[PDB]
Amino acid sequence: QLTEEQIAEFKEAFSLFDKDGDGTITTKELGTVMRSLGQNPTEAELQDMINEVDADGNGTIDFPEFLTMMARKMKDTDSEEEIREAFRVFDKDGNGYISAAELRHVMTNDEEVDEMIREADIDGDGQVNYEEFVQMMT
Amino acid sequence: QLTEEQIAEFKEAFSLFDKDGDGTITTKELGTVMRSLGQNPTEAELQDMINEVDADGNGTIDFPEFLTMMARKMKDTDSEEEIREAFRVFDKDGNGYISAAELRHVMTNDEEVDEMIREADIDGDGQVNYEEFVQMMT
Amino acid sequence: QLTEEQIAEFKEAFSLFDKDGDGTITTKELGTVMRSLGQNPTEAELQDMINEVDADGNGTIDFPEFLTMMARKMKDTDSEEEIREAFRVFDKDGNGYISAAELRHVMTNDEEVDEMIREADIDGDGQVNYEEFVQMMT
Amino acid sequence: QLTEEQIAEFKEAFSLFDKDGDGTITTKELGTVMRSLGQNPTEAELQDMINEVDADGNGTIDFPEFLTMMARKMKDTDSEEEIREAFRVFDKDGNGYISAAELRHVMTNDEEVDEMIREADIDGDGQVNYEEFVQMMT
Amino acid sequence: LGALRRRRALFEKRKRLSDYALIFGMFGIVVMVIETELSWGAYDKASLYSLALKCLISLSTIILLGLIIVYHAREIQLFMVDNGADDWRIAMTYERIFFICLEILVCAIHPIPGNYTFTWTARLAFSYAPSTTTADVDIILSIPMFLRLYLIARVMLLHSKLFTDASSRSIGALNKINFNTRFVMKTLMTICPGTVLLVFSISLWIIAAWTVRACERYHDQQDVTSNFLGAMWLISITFLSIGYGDMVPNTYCGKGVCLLTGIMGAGCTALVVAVVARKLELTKAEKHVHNFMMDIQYTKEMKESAARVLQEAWMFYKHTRRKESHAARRHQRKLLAAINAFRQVRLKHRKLREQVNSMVDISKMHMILYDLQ
Amino acid sequence: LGALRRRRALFEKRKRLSDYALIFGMFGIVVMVIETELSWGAYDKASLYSLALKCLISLSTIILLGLIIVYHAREIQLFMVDNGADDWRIAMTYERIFFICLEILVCAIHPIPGNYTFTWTARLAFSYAPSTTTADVDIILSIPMFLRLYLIARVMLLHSKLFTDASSRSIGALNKINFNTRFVMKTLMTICPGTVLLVFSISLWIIAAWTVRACERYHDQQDVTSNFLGAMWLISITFLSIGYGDMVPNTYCGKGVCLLTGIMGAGCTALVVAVVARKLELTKAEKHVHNFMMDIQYTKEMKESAARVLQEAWMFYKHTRRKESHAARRHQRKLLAAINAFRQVRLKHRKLREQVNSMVDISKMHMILYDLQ
Amino acid sequence: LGALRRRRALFEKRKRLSDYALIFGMFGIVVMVIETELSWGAYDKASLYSLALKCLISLSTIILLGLIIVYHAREIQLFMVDNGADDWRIAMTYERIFFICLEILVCAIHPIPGNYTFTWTARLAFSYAPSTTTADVDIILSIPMFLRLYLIARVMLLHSKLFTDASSRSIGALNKINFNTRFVMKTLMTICPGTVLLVFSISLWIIAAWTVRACERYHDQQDVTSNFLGAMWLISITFLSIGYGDMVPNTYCGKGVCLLTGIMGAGCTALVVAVVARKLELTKAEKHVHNFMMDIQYTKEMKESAARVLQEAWMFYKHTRRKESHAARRHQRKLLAAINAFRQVRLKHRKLREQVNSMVDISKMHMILYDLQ
Amino acid sequence: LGALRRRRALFEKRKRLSDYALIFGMFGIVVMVIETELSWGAYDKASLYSLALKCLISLSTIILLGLIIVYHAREIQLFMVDNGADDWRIAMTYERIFFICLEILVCAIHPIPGNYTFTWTARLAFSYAPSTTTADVDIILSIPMFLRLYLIARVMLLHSKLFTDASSRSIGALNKINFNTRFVMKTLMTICPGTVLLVFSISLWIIAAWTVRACERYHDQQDVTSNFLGAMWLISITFLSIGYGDMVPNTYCGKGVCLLTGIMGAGCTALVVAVVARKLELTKAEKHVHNFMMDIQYTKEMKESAARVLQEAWMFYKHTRRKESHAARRHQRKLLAAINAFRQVRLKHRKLREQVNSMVDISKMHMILYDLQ
Ligand SMILES: [Ca+2]
Ligand SMILES: [Ca+2]
Ligand SMILES: [Ca+2]
Ligand SMILES: [Ca+2]
Repeated sequence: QLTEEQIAEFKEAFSLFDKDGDGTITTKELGTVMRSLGQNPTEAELQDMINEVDADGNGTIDFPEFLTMMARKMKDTDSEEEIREAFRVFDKDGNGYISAAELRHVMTNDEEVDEMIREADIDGDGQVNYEEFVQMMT
Repeated sequence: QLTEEQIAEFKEAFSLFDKDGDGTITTKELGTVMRSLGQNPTEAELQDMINEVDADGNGTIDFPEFLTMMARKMKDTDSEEEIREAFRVFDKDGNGYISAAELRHVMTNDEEVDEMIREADIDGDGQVNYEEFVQMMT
Repeated sequence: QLTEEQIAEFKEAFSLFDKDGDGTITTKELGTVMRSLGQNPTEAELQDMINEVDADGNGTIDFPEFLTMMARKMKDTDSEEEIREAFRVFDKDGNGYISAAELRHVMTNDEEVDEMIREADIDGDGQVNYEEFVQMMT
Repeated sequence: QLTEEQIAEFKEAFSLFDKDGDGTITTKELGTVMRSLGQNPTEAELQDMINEVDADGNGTIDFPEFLTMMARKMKDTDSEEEIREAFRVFDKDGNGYISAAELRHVMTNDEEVDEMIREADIDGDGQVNYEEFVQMMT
Repeated sequence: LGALRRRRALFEKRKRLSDYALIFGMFGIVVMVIETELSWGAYDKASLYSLALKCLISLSTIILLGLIIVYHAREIQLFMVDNGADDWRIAMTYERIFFICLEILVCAIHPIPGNYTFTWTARLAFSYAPSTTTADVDIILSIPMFLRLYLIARVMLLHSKLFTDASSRSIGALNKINFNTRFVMKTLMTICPGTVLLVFSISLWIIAAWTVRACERYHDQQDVTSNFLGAMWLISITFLSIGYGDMVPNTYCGKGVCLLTGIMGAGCTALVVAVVARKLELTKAEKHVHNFMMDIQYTKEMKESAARVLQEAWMFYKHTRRKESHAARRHQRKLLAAINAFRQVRLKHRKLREQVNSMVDISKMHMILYDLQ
Repeated sequence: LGALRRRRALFEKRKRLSDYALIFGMFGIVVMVIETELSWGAYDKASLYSLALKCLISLSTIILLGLIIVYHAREIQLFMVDNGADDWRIAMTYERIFFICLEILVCAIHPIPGNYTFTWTARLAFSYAPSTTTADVDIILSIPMFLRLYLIARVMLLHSKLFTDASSRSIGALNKINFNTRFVMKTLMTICPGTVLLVFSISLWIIAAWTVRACERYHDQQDVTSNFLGAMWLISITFLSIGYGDMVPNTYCGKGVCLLTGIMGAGCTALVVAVVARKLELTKAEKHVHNFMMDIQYTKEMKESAARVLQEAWMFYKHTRRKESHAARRHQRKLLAAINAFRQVRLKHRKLREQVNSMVDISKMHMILYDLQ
Repeated sequence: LGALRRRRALFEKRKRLSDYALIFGMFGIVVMVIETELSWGAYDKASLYSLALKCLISLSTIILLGLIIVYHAREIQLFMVDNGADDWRIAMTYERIFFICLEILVCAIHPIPGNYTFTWTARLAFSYAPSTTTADVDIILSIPMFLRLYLIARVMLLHSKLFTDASSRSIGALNKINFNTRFVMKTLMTICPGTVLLVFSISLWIIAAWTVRACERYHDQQDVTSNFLGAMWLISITFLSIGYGDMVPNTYCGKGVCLLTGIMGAGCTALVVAVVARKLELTKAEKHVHNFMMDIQYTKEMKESAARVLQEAWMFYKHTRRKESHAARRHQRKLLAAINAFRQVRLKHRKLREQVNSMVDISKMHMILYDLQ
Repeated sequence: LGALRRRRALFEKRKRLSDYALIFGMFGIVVMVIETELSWGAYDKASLYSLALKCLISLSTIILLGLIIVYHAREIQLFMVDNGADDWRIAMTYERIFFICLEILVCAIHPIPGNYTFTWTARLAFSYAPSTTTADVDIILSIPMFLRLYLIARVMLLHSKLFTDASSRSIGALNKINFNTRFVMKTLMTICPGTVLLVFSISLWIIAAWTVRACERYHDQQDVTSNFLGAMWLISITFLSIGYGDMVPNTYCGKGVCLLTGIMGAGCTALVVAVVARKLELTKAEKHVHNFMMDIQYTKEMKESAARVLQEAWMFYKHTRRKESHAARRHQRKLLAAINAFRQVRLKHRKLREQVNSMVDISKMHMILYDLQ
């Protein structure tokens, strides 16, 4: 486990994100912190970015989830975020499933991409999802 | 009377102030010209400044009245405006009549001011008005 | 006909103006593209500028009409636009028909202008329209 | 008592804060003076800062109260304001009473603070108020 | 309305008299330059050509001073018309009388006909050796003749359109604008700031170079600062504050002119840089087109950058499963570089959206307020 | 209220003591300059005129140090009144004691009566030859007497109206403004920035020129940098960072003064340019009049530019139909040029409307919000 | 649509001809530099190596002038396509013909084969001694060959993507943007202003240094300004307007080049400083993070500053009641300093909130207007 | 969470190794300066004191290179922890390997023990005379030891609080901020821009002055540029771009250092002026107090200016009716001047209201929008 000073500084950051001190980061607190930083996050994006690290799905970020997020964000570059962004920009239709037509389209900027599709479709659902994309990335 | 070129240029200025070309400067045209110049004139001030040169009192500025206003405003400094402003700043109460108390007050920034009041009250109404002020100024 | 690369780049421009990809430039798409460029076009001006090149009059700009507009706008200076603007500034009343009085007025900034009117009134309607103006210009 | 020139200049300042000249500084006049200075004071803060020097509690600032405030504010640094601000920042809960837990907390940035509490609780109410804080400060 | 006709008549006379004052003011300067150049080698100060040419400057100064006197007599009459005065003495203030005498004194300095000489001693530069020469007295009177260039500013103001137009006067009156020589200067620096600074710099270049050569021809026997082309280089390097090199003036006249050039060049170069800086800046309309095309470029770059992320990731996964080590390691290094490159273009795209929203901030505010109406 | 009367009484004494400290501070400097100039040629350091004049500086320094001691004794009493202290020792901090001793040390440096000499060796410029002279010891004590000019800043602050006015103090208190020597400096640079920079530059010009000449009169036997008029040129060219020319100081005192002039002139010229740049900029009211008259000018230009478009087009059409070739070709070239000229004025007019709307953006916002009320 | 195909075909030919004009334009310059360097010591002007190398420049000039003629013949045809003209004479204006002849004159200056000499007399710097030498006539023709660098700007414009892209043309047309050589210059100064200024400064550094050395090798017998490494130092110090030192040119060719370097360096350095100043400025996103962390720092500082206020106040009260005088006095001095320090951090925190609200002003305005919808 | 503990452990080792690299990096520089100064006059290069002191630099370079190798071995391990790599080869890129070798090459340059000499020939300034001397080979190796100052920037970044704080990292992550050496530079130029520029200028002053003196002691036999106090003056005047005077370097090492000083001083002075300009500018809170007191001053001036208008008008009317001519004329001149003075204060008051409304524009907008809620 982390040392005393690291735990203290991570608790300081958590309390910075937790105004009321109830121990969980409500989406309102994250929204007001982001607005204090000059950003204008909508409720949909706020909820989407608060459930990225919400492991238990209760709708709030407790201390272990914040610690995991910090472990993800302490490094200069996070591979998970970049892979997610690449998958997003691949998905032109925005449905969460990159079709074979989009896979062909993103290369023109035949057999190789077909092999990629064959080896990426782990569940055999006829398409590629985010979990398959990150499995292929690693 | 004025020459041809002077009349032409004064008509050009009048048409600049007269958008519709009806021959009279409605207060709306003066207001929109002033607003085009970055000023924000209220309706009360607009009407007050449009009847300063309105000789006939019809509520609009025809060509002779505009010519008189231009003759007043072509010089670098107009004495009438400065005398009017001095009378205004003298009138602290804003009723249009400068009382003897205000006349005494504006000097501290006895017999002489009493003589001024005696020789300025031409109509003997017990006070000093704008016409008496301009008579004393000239 | 145009080569493959020119057709591809013109299709790229058309798709830039055609967000939904339906194949026609609705006035809403042109309006949002113009607003993205800092302009504030009203609906009347938007419709007026979308029917300038709308040959079939269906209310939308298909690919051939966009190609014609691009052929008109690829050159540094377009003579049609300048002739149209000259005709517009000639038309003080804004009714689309430049009267003989306006033709006389725009020269003071007699027989020659009468000859111009006689040789420009091709249909003999007693006045000059835009088609007569462009016929005289060419 | 003060000399004639000092009284005159303090009356000039008071009349600067007293637009209507009724002899008392209504909270509206203080608010409009502060707004003229670029500040945005709420009604609650306005009332709170107008009763700081309001000795008689009538809700308005007369000339003696303004003179006392000026005597407090003519010096470069006023000790009362700084002691009040220190007490305020000590009071995290904002109830006006600094608890022993807050006294312990503000030192970590045992017997000594207990002695401070014992010698500061003059009335023996189990806590420390603003009057006790200023008594300890002096 | 009667004073409107008289005011225009008096202004036309003032404009006409200011034009003839510049004709005779510049004529005396030109003849002074011709006479100064020719009196050095062509003839001497005891020649009849020097008497004839210096009588032209003297005669032109008599006419120039007559035009200055009459011009100020018209300004007295215009003062009486504007201020409703009937006595000319009411216009005579201390500031007016001082400036009337100042213009006469400035315009009355010229080389008087006749040969008078004075002893001029100067300390040579870089050698600190005295050099005594018998110089003419017309050199200390020729240089002040360049002070007649103030009539150029008078002609510029009196020939300006907004100074007398009945439309600019009416519009300016509503906005309480003062139409003086300073307003004309400010409008010139906004319409054509480059032309004003370029013309001033070139005019100062020729005048200062000639003044340096004219003053430093008596104490220069080596054709260093007495050469016109060597004096133009000295004036230019002092203008740019580079230095003096070996062209250090031997006389305090040339040192004073070089000091004046350095002061003017300290501000002229800074103003020129500001003009160029605001001339290389994209306008609001041109910035929207640049941002629109940059956005399309960044969107296309993000498609190819993310495609490289997946292309390297698949090759890395393929080689790892295919029992390949050196190839898988190489494509993992490429995958990390592709992820970094994809992040970089994603961040520079995000900065562009921030810039686009920053400039399009108040225009969107207007649209919302229009909707509320 | 009792401390209000005492605070004003102590401030009046402080203002009175600061005035007399400047009277005796500047008197010692003036007598030092007189004695330094006359001790060179008029008499020698062993004369009774040098003893009498150096006893005037010494006597004025005794009085000046007495006024500094008493002034700081008033600041101790004002500290006790403001801070509610009854013991003078509570005011004695390390920073206060250091600055009290610093002022005494600065104000106690003056030429002591009596003739003492030291050996001054310097390396001549451009020849690198040593020059040993027996210099007086009063030259190394006369230069530091110019450090008494800090009393000018003390007098300026204590004579400032907003430093003690009961109206500025009350208004400043509401806005949490600190009325110190830095606030007075910032208000001076906003009210009269040109006057402050001009007075400072002229005062530095005379003082630095005299210091250079005073230090470089012992090692200058050719009247190069020892001349006052040749030292004013050196200070000015170094101020503008032009160069040194042949006026390179022979002593490290003159090199240090020239270095100080270069540092001050690096910023003074840049600040002066900024003042002039913001002085040549049209105000908001004057820009609206300029834009209004430009709009009328462009509308008239578009009428004549489009009239030329139709005039050339008709002539081109007439000649083409009239079986004319060379004339029709010539008027087609004119028609193309007329169309280009019409487009140019149309584009420069469009840029003016964009500029007009850019400046009139938030004023229109206020009008809409007023309507919604 | 037919003219769309022809316009693209003519633009491809123009781009191809501008590339070959730069190939032969730069080849002649390179051979000129090689021939100039080798004709000094390697061989003489009467050698067959000088005839062979000067016949390469002459042959490349014939081909270069042919490409300039053909390129302008393509611009005539593109003018006819764009303007709907069928006769080439309609394109022939006075401005076009003048610039066609200007390019030919510029590109036709080169060292003609054959040995011709002229007498070159110059005045040596710092000694003012004449130096007469028999110089070749190819040195006055080699320097103007650097004027062929205008073809670089032509190639840059013709190879630019937005100059011909059908997307930038359509977007620019909606915004009435003119795509000319000035628009490309403005976009280069916004995308990569540092790279443009750095490349220009380095290119000017080598070219000006070589021109100075080439001109001042005939009259320099001491390897001062004739040395390439001593000419690079002279160009750099003149670029920064430091001075000349002992590197004052002996010829007016080297004085003119140094003058050109001083003019370019006066603006290039000012533009570079502006680029660096805007590069060290925190962006809007980075300023919000800095302000957020500063706010947390100031809140923590206010807790420790007020804790010191109470800590010293209690010690002062304890010692005062405990019949202690020297200790109570010392802790009262500390209490006053703690109160001043607490006030200072409180004021610098208040300034931070003012800065935070100043930057977050229009974003909050947008949120309110969205709520009203 | 496991990599969080390892990342902090590896960062502490990196910070510890960067501190010891600066200890041994600066120690070698200090011993180099001591050995260079003493090897000139105290002893010779064949002494055992030179061998002992140059063995200290050599020994410290071995330890310094060991700390550089280990520090980069920690960066490899931190790369593996951050990027989830298990093989060290995946971290080895071309850019990383090049910079690892670059640091080793920079830090391995030092005076090798042993006496080796080379022939140094330079051209003397202002005389152009060759000067051949047998110089030690340790002077060309001592100067590059100042390139070890890059470790100062490494220590500054690694000791920075926001580089590792878990609060700044979380806040910066939400705003997509990159915490690199450039972000630390930008925050330093916003917090303390004056301190950064002052420390850099003073540090460069001592280092450049010592480098100039160290290089120009072999070819200077007149104590001109070999003097430390004469080299500090040369560096300062070149920093301010004043000139060189007689202090023109005799060696290309001193010319290169002076060129570097001129480039750094061209931007450092411009940045310093910008810092001072924004430091003399009144804040928003201080401008409201200044405008409030100016408004009260102008209102009082308008009362006295209009009172003079009526006072002179009444006296003029009284004298006119009292059959007085010279007195009435005099008071009519005063009445006109009083009217002009009243107009001037009225116009400068109107300008103040315009300035007050211009600054208070968006704050009033917020109040209106709050009311609509
Ligand atoms: Ca899909
Ligand atoms: Ca009244
Ligand atoms: Ca019509
Ligand atoms: Ca509490």
